[PDB]
Amino acid sequence: GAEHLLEIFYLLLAAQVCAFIFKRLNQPVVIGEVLAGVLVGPALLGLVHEGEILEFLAELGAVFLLFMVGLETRLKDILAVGKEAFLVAVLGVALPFLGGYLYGLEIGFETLPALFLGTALVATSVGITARVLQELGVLSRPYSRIILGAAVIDDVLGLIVLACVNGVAETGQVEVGAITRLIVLSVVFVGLAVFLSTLIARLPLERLPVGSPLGFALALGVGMAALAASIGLAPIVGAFLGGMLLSEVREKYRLEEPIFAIESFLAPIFFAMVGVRLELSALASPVVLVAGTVVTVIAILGKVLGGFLGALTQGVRSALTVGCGMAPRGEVGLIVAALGLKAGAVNEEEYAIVLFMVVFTTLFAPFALKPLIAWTERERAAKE
Amino acid sequence: GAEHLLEIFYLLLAAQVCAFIFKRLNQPVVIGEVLAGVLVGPALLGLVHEGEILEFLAELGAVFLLFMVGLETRLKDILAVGKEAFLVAVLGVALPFLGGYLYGLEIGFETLPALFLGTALVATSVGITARVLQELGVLSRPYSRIILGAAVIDDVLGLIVLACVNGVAETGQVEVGAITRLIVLSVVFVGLAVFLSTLIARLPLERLPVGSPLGFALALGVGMAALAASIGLAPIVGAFLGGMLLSEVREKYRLEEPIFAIESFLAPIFFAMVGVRLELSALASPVVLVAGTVVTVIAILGKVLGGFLGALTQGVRSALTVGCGMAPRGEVGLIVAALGLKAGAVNEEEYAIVLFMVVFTTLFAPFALKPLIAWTERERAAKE
Ligand SMILES: CCCCCC/C=C/CCCCCC(=O)OC[C@H](O)CO
Ligand SMILES: CCCCCC/C=C/CCCCCC(=O)OC[C@H](O)CO
Ligand SMILES: CCCCCC/C=C/CCCCCC(=O)OC[C@H](O)CO
Ligand SMILES: CCCCCC/C=C/CCCCCC(=O)OC[C@H](O)CO
Ligand SMILES: CCCCCC/C=C/CCCCCC(=O)OC[C@H](O)CO
Ligand SMILES: CCCCCC/C=C/CCCCCC(=O)OC[C@H](O)CO
Ligand SMILES: CCCCCC/C=C/CCCCCC(=O)OC[C@H](O)CO
Ligand SMILES: CCCCCC/C=C/CCCCCC(=O)OC[C@H](O)CO
Ligand SMILES: CCCCCC/C=C\CCCCCC(=O)OC[C@H](O)CO
Ligand SMILES: CCCCCC/C=C\CCCCCC(=O)OC[C@H](O)CO
Ligand SMILES: CCCCCC/C=C\CCCCCC(=O)OC[C@H](O)CO
Ligand SMILES: CCCCCC/C=C\CCCCCC(=O)OC[C@H](O)CO
Ligand SMILES: CCCCCC/C=C\CCCCCC(=O)OC[C@H](O)CO
Ligand SMILES: CCCCCC/C=C\CCCCCC(=O)OC[C@H](O)CO
Repeated sequence: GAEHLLEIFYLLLAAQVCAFIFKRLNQPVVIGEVLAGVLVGPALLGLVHEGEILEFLAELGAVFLLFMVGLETRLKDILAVGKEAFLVAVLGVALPFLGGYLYGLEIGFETLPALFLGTALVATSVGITARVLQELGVLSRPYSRIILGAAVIDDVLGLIVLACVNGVAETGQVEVGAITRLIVLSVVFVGLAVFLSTLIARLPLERLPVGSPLGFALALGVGMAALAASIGLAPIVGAFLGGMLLSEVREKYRLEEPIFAIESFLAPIFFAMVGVRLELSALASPVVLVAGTVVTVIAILGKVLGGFLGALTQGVRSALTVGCGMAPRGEVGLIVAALGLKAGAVNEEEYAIVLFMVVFTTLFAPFALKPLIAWTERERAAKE
Repeated sequence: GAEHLLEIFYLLLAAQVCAFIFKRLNQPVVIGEVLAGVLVGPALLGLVHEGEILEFLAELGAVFLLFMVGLETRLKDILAVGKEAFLVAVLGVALPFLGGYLYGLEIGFETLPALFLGTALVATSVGITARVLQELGVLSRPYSRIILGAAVIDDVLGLIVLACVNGVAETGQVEVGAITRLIVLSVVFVGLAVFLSTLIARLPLERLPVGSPLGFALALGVGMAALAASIGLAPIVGAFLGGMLLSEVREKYRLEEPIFAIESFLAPIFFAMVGVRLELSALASPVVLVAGTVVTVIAILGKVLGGFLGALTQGVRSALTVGCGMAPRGEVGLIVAALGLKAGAVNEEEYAIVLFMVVFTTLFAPFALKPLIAWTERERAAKE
């Protein structure tokens, strides 16, 4: 009760101050919110700790981030760059996987350990990227729409990979029955959202038995995140689709301001909890810094190349910007590593290498993405 | 993760539909939100269960309800009816306590069991009352301001009583050292809020190192709820004070719409969880319905009389309206009963009698308060 209310106060207070600090320094505001969590968490002040309640609030924040981002995104404008989104997603899976596997072989790993290394680099965690895009007011640009589209397909691809790795870790074989169930559920869910995108215009919510348009919008957004999560997709993918279902009507029922209000409250908790979780090891382990630095470079270059090649139609600046946006990694990578520990294919030093990579690809993305965006925008202006 | 996201969806969905239903029936919308929780909870559909995460979200909703209510309330307008707020609060403690104790003696209870019965009737839980006042747009009226003021003092009085009952249940004696620590912390907290009410005008938040006015407002609101809770006061008392600190500046930094957005999201979860918790016993126990009905009548009449006598300066209609608003009971009553079980002063049938009273005073208040308000407003109009 009171404990958890104090914790939230310390997070919001710290995140408000560090946001102000990073604004005044013209650095990415979202990195301030992460630092805030580091400061109040167990690494230093010890006022906030890992817990179930805070982590669920963190999850709601991410959901309302991408729910808000969906609101500002026409589906049709995603479809306009669908072929690029798709390419960016598949190459962003293949290339980091290949580089990770070949590097594994290079450093004496056996076959299965090498495959696990490669698969741990495959999934994008687009939350911090979407926050930056929103922060800089470029959600409507083509590199932004390619990123968001690629993130959705990358999450389907990520779940396929997760399902296969789960099966191998448990049964030792590829569980195609399980894989296909999840592909089916996924493409049906996504494809059905594209169809339900229509009913929102073709039926006004006067005749709908709800307390308010907003109340309807909130139930829909959370429900879509909920349905995504029950399939095994990330909740932020459902939230994003949920937002896009409502984008059409966002002005009419004045949805942007209240949903942005709620994001303003919870999304800082999301990024602050990233900080709270940061384990400032390994300094004791020496091989973790060498292989972990190289794996991080490979993880980043794989995504940066995927974006570059798949989005090259928009130019080198936009395409590298797309690539950087896909670089941050997250939970799916850690889970794969952990399932690898259960399968005997991964050791604790390999785990820490993946953890190291997850942390620094996450911190990397905003620092590269802010100036890359400015660089892309400068070019647009010079071409008039 | 996914489980809890599904649960929230079911609550919001049900609460949105039942809100619509109670609006179309001209019944209190907040009772719809409670019914919603009953329907989706274990009593029927079983889609939602009691849990830590949901209960903390419920708590945040109540906080943002009273935080919003504070925003619409000038401290000066509370002070204008301070003498009535104070009287209403003390009589609303004394009278239900006396009636409960004398009725206890009447039905064969011993001394200590009788005192515990009386003390269980003492505390107001103003959440559902404040929701109704807000719903009907009468937060500025004098009966509303007396209710809110009386609720704050009633929470201090409630904590005194709780602290004494805690001591008796543990040590068998009145722990005056503990009582006075808490009175000191309480009046200092409240009194200090009245002083900090000034600094908000006398210092603009340009020079403040925060990401945004809203972000500052959110940290302040939660922090005040947090500080209240750490003292042992209800978080909604801190939230209410937090809101009042910002009322002055609500228009200038446009705080009303975003804080209302957040209330719209979480407050329905609060009142829906009330429903989820409802245990539709006792039907098997026959004495619970007879003594529980009488205790509920006594609990209501005690508060209704306290409001009537302490607010009589506003007229019979406003004063009865004040009295009804103070009638709903809650957690402090159940805790007292439970501490009574530990002290040997309370039995399970007495507990169920208190539980019965908590439930029906809570459901009672909106049904009486809506027409009483209309009745008071009709009188104002007829006097012109
Ligand atoms: C229109 C807004 C969307 C509201 C969502 C409605 C609730 C449905 C969820 C039922 C339970 C999970 C659904 C599901 O697809 O299951 C797939 C797993 O593999 C097994 O649970
Ligand atoms: C054609 C219209 C232009 C593109 C769409 C418009 C986007 C609107 C959203 C404003 C968000 C800017 C501030 C922000 O990112 O806040 C992030 C969290 O709330 C935490 O503070
Ligand atoms: C239930 C156990 C904890 C789950 C949280 C997983 C993260 C742990 C490691 C430190 C932070 C790494 C960056 C990161 O995870 O960000 C990804 C976004 O938060 C998706 O939730
Ligand atoms: C949005 C990128 C377009 C910039 C065009 C080329 C160079 C000019 C200035 C860019 C500097 C980065 C923008 C920035 O600081 O973000 C605003 C904080 O989030 C709000 O405090
Ligand atoms: C201006 C907004 C208010 C922010 C609140 C700042 C944080 C302070 C809390 C420290 C721990 C509890 C404080 C306290 O009064 O203790 C009383 C108990 O009896 C013992 O914890
Ligand atoms: C002088 C100004 C008049 C008095 C103060 C104005 C009050 C403004 C708040 C509007 C609230 C009405 C709707 C409502 O109660 O919603 C409750 C939850 O959000 C759940 O839906
Ligand atoms: C931690 C254990 C559960 C705590 C919740 C206490 C309520 C239980 C009984 C059923 C509902 C009675 C009405 C009621 O409690 O409302 C009071 C407002 O919710 C204050 O939180
Ligand atoms: C606010 C009380 C002033 C009423 C004056 C005397 C009689 C006229 C009509 C009162 C009926 C109750 C008001 C009401 O239904 O509330 C509005 C829903 O909350 C919004 O759907
Ligand atoms: C009828 C709606 C029930 C609520 C949940 C949504 C619908 C289906 C739930 C899970 C049933 C199995 C999924 C499926 O269709 O694919 C089966 C694989 O391809 C066999 O390997
Ligand atoms: C490269 C192109 C990518 C396209 C991916 C296509 C995936 C499959 C489509 C799913 C269509 C619905 C199937 C269905 O309703 O149920 C399938 C039975 O029940 C499983 O046994
Ligand atoms: C099947 C058992 C019957 C009991 C209730 C369950 C069935 C459906 C939900 C009732 C919801 C009531 C509001 C409603 O849907 O009507 C709204 C108008 O279209 C607009 O006036
Ligand atoms: C200096 C600020 C520390 C942070 C928390 C706020 C201040 C005081 C914390 C608890 C100290 C005891 C409370 C008190 O002053 O009263 C003592 C009884 O009257 C003795 O029975
Ligand atoms: C009927 C009138 C009601 C007035 C209630 C007055 C309660 C007490 C005032 C508290 C003033 C601050 C005292 C303080 O700072 O510390 C007190 C030492 O440390 C305790 O040993
Ligand atoms: C004591 C150790 C020093 C390290 C930092 C801790 C001390 C204070 C907090 C720093 C907050 C930075 C922003 C700030 O407060 O300045 C805001 C201007 O008044 C407006 O320009």
